[PDB]
This record gives sequence, C-alpha cells and structure tokens, in this order.
Amino acid sequence: HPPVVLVPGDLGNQLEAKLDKPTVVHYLCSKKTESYFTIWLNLELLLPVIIDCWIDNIRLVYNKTSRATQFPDGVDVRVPGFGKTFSLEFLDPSKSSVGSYFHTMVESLVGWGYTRGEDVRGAPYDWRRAPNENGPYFLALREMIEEMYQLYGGPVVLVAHSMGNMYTLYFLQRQPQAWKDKYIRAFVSLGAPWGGVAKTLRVLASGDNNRIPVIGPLKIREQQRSAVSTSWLLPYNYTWSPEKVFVQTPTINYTLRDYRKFFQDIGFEDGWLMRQDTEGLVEATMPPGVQLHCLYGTGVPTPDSFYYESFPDRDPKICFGDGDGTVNLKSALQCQAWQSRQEHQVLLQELPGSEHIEMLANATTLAYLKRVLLG
Ligand SMILES: *[C@@H]1O[C@H](CO)[C@@H](O[C@@H]2O[C@H](CO)[C@@H](O[C@@H]3O[C@H](CO)[C@@H](O)[C@H](O)[C@@H]3O)[C@H](O)[C@H]2NC(C)=O)[C@H](O)[C@H]1NC(C)=O
Ligand SMILES: *[C@@H]1O[C@H](CO)[C@@H](O)[C@H](O)[C@H]1NC(C)=O
Ligand SMILES: *[C@@H]1O[C@H](CO)[C@@H](O)[C@H](O)[C@H]1NC(C)=O
Ligand SMILES: *[C@@H]1O[C@H](CO)[C@@H](O)[C@H](O)[C@H]1NC(C)=O
Repeated sequence: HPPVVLVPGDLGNQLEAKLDKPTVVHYLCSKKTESYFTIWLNLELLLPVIIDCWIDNIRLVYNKTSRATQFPDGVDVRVPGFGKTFSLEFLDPSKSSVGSYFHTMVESLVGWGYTRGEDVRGAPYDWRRAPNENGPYFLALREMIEEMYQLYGGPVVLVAHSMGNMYTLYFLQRQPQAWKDKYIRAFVSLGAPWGGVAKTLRVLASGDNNRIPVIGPLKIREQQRSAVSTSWLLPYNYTWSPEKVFVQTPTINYTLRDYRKFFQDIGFEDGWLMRQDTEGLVEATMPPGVQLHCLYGTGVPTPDSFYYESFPDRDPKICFGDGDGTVNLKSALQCQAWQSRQEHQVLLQELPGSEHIEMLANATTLAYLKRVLLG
C-alpha cells in the first residue's frame, strides 16, 4: 500500500497562538499567554463577549501598501501537527465528538495497516491565507513527500478535501512534470470547489453563522472578511457564466464581473484588493498532470443565489441548486473539462446524497479509497 498525505480544507485544521499584546478591546481579554494555546477550534472563545477578544487575535491585518497580511500586534500564530494527523482528525482537541473531521478516514486507513505519522501524514496549513503566503508549507510538503517516497519505497497518494484541492492543485502546477511522475501515485479530490462557490457572497455581505448559531452573523462577519481565503473562493468566470446573477438587492444586481462594486457597496474595499491579489494564482485551464479521482457530492440543497431585502445588514433569502450543501455541482465541470485533455487518467465519481463534510466518513468514499490504494 502506498504512502498517503491528507490535505484539509478551510477551517480544516487546528491553529495555535501566543500572546504578548500591548492592548486589547476589553479589560477581560488576556494580554499575555505563557505558551501557545489552541485558537481554533475552541468553543469557549466563541461565546458572546469573549468573541471580541478571539476576533481581535485571529483576524488578519491587511497592509494596503505591501498588499500582504500581518498578524495583530503582539500576536503570533502557528500551524501544529504538520506530518501528523491529530490536527486534521479533531478540530477541538478537548472537545472530542463534536469536532470529528478526518478521524473516521484515518481510523479506516489504520485498520487497513497504516500507521499515524508514518505511512499516513497530514499537511495542515494556515487556511486563513492564500497559497501566495504559505510558501514554507509547500517547501515542507515537497520535502515530506520525498521523505515518504524514500522511507516507504513508493510514490504517494494525495487525498484532499474542499479548499485543500485548490492548494494542492496550485502546488502541483508549480512542480516539474518529471517530479510529479516520480513522486505522485494519485490525487484523490474530495468536494473540490473548482472555480469558487456561491456561498462566499452571503458570507462577505451579511455573515454566515450556520455552524455557530450562538453568535450573531454580523459579528462573525468581521473575522470572515479578514481571511484572504474567503475572497479567493468567490466564483470564477471559467466555471460560472459571466452573466450569471448571484445577488439581487432592491437597487442593483451583482454578477462575477461586479466584484469591485460589491466590495465598495458593503464597505470592505480591502476585499477587492485581496481578490485582485489572488484571482490569478491558479491557472484555470492547466491540469494537475497526475492520475486524478474527482469525487463530488450531489442531491443536497446548495445555496445558488441570494435576494437581499436590505443590503447588507439583513439576512438574505436563499435560492438553492445542486451540490453537497456547500460546494456547487457546477464546480465538477473542471474535472469534466480536464478529462478531454488527458495524458494522465481522470476518473469522475458522483456521491449521491453525500453531504460536503459527511463524505469524509462515508463508507462509499472509503471503499473507493481502498480501490485506489490496494488496486
Ligand atoms: C506595509 O508594508 C510596507 C512595506 O514593507 C511598509 O512600508 C514602510 O515604509 C516606510 C517608509 O514610508 C519604511 O521606512 C523607510 O525605510 C527605508 C528603507 O527601505 C528607508 O530608506 C527610510 O529612511 C525609511 O526608514 C518602513 O521600513 C516600512 N515599514 C515597515 C517595513 O514596517 C509599511 O510600514 C507597512 N504598513 C503597516 C501598517 O504595517
Ligand atoms: C475571465 O477573467 C479573466 C481575467 O479578467 C479574463 O482574462 C478572461 O478573458 C475572462 N473570461 C471571459 C471574459 O470569458
Ligand atoms: C437584474 O437583471 C435582470 C435581468 O436583466 C433584471 O430582470 C432585474 O430587474 C435586475 N434586478 C435588479 C434588482 O435590478
Ligand atoms: C453515504 O453515501 C451514501 C450514497 O453515496 C448515502 O446514501 C448516505 O446517506 C451517506 N451516509 C453517510 C453517513 O455519509
């Protein structure tokens, strides 16, 4: 069985922070921590009031002159568990059941004879940022893959979920063909948002608290806007129709060609700058150049377009299309398009009735993985 590298999506791996802040927004916020502590996921930090301290620490500060993000003053952040799997398996380490993500898949791999940190390793990253600001991650990824090839005597299978697929595609596009041919056995793509997703618009406009219902959407919106990864996942014209209307308000429409207006109108000009920085990172048409298995969920209502009665401080009415609940079905066209441009094999696999996250622990998904690894 070949070695395996797991790549998480947005919000998909733990993050740690250390504090020595000059000042804070409220007296009850900690100025200093003695060591690094879990910033994501920690449910205790997401309660009302305390949320303001958390936002103050986890937000990214955009420098308009340098066109780059910085951490808040006195705040440092690291990605734990690179080369291990604990940070991908459970999001909140203290809070077992509720935070289960990659756990089920990893347990199955172990059942088939794999070993944590050895045959199977995770590649977590700072998912708040785009690939442009995770250069070190990609260096470590390349080196880890080479090490696993040497140790275990064979090329690696990449298994990526959601945004992890875009990160890994960027990575693969930048490696020479000879390297990919030697070191990569296959790339298993799970729920990949090729060409962005509709839900991005709602998040940016009015906030999205589906997971965190105890907190108001307009409060959490502040943090969500700050993450470059959010703006990076706005719909792209090669997958969606250039004329498709995503957002309707009482005064105006918004298509994918109206992002500048959108950002100005919602009062977040930084987001336009973020989008300009990142929209050109991944070459739309260039395939990864390796054996690809594209798994996508269907039959789950997925937000397609939005009507705002009041813009942008009031929650919108939502029209639904097909997909996995998060990633729109229309994303799977890119895999379809790559199939016709094939040196390497491209296999498409529908997962009817499988939700975006549930697919990672689904028996059918695991059975397909078995096929790839042992066949
Ligand atoms: C955003 O990032 C930019 C670029 O890194 C920062 O630019 C700052 O600009 C000042 C001058 O306006 C820099 O000071 C000058 O440095 C040059 C050497 O290149 C020297 O010849 C001058 O005498 C002067 O000292 C400053 O170094 C630089 N600030 C930095 C690097 O922190 C800008 O400050 C950043 N903005 C924020 C809010 O972080
Ligand atoms: C999509 O956007 C890019 C960048 O603006 C542009 O080069 C390309 O022509 C666009 N596709 C269209 C207009 O169909
Ligand atoms: C958006 O465009 C469509 C098609 O041109 C039009 O029917 C509609 O009136 C527009 N919506 C708004 C809110 O202006
Ligand atoms: C797994 O997928 C099957 C069919 O693909 C679906 O019927 C089922 O609801 C899913 N179950 C879980 C636990 O994800």
